[PDB]
Amino acid sequence: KLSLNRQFFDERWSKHRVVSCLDWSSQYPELLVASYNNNEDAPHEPDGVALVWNMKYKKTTPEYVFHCQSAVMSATFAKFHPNLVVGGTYSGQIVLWDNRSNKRTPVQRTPLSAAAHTHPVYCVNVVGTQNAHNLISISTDGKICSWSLDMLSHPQDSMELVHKQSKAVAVTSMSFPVGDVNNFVVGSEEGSVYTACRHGSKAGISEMFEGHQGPITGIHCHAAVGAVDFSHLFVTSSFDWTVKLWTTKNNKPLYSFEDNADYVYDVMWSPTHPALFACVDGMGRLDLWNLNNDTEVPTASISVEGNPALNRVRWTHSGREIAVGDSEGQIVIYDVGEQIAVPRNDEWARFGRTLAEI
Amino acid sequence: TARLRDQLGTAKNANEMFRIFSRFNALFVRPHIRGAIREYQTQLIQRVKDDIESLHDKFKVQYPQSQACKMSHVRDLPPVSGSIIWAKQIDRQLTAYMKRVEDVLGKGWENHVEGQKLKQDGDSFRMKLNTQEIFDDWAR
Repeated sequence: KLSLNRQFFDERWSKHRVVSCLDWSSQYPELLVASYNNNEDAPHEPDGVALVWNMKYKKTTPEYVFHCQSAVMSATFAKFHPNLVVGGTYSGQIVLWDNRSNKRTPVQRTPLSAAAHTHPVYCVNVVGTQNAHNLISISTDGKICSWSLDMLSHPQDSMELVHKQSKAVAVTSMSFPVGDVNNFVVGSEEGSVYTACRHGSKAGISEMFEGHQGPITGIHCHAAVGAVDFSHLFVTSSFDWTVKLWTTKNNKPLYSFEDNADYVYDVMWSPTHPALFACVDGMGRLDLWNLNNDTEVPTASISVEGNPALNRVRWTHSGREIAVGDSEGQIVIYDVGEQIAVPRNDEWARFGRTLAEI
Repeated sequence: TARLRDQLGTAKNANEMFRIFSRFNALFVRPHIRGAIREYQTQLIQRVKDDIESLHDKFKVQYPQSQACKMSHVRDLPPVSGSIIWAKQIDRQLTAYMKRVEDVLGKGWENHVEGQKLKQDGDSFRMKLNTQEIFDDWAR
């Protein structure tokens, strides 16, 4: 079962704004960063906002506040630069915020040139190790750029993604394997997931997946690593009311979940339990599915008060808590029970058998 | 990279590691080598910011109020040429510290997160150090 743990909501900044992206920090697992786009009811206020909340204190205030002129659809923490917060905005400016600086405005912002993004950016993530890391950012025109966090004036590496007939791939989300830095996966509004390579001779889109019949809202790779390697598996959620568990090996779908009766808006793996994953949809439902226990019904399900549209979800690194954000800037955190989240010694083999049976 | 850790394994004061980056300057053009050194660049950039702050504080004190004018008159250097020499030496030290920043951060330092402010301050301070007005006034 899921137990409500905490509620975050700011009257001044987070009101009348949707939640676009959530992220937990690796170095600070009790710090959660949430994005908010422009508010039609507040034309005089800044468009894009990024609020960093904290769990170790019970204070309801946002620990850090940032804003910028363009509506922010993505935000995350730099993995190896704990004082920095990287955000992707409406015009493609990859803004960066330093919490040490008193200024709320971004310290840096990429140009609106052809060499950089001139389209909305829904995907920004830092990939690599501490001695070599790069900021991968993808726009909705298919342009993907690898930047250096210490220099955002021009990208280190950058090109446009195409698969066949030089057709632009309007990516909507992306994911990376655990420990991998050269290969990645993208989910576009076409409905087709693409496994792609970052750099090399075969850099670009490698494979095509037919699958979904509508725009993809989210995609996530397998995060749990242990006895049995499931990194090749990933999950995807689209506007066609379907969650879909796929793998890189099989071009066709492996399994599809259609128990939801609305737009399923995102789907995230658990970082500890190999089988358990979760999703949130547009009619207020956050659903936890445990494939080891049941690939038929959600293992658990909860609904926020008033049932607004849950727009984004995120797992904590311990897997014991799940955060969710909706269309009015209301962040809700649910603690997950021990008997579901904690993987026993045989859960990995249970998921192996479940995948073999399907 | 192991040798670049032995750099701190041997170096003691900031000047020695400044010289080490100066000698090894081309080697940081490599991407892996450049990514290896991250925490020392901030230290040396802050030290260069301290030094250019010291230069700013020295330049705040007017030239006649400074000991430079007195010791220039004592050594037979005329006061106008003494002021010109003072401004030129400050300009030379500014250029030397700019080159130190370039060496520490490598090429493309004007667009670096820390080098942007340094470049802007250096440009403004060099504009303020222009001496042609003094020569024009003295000649007039």
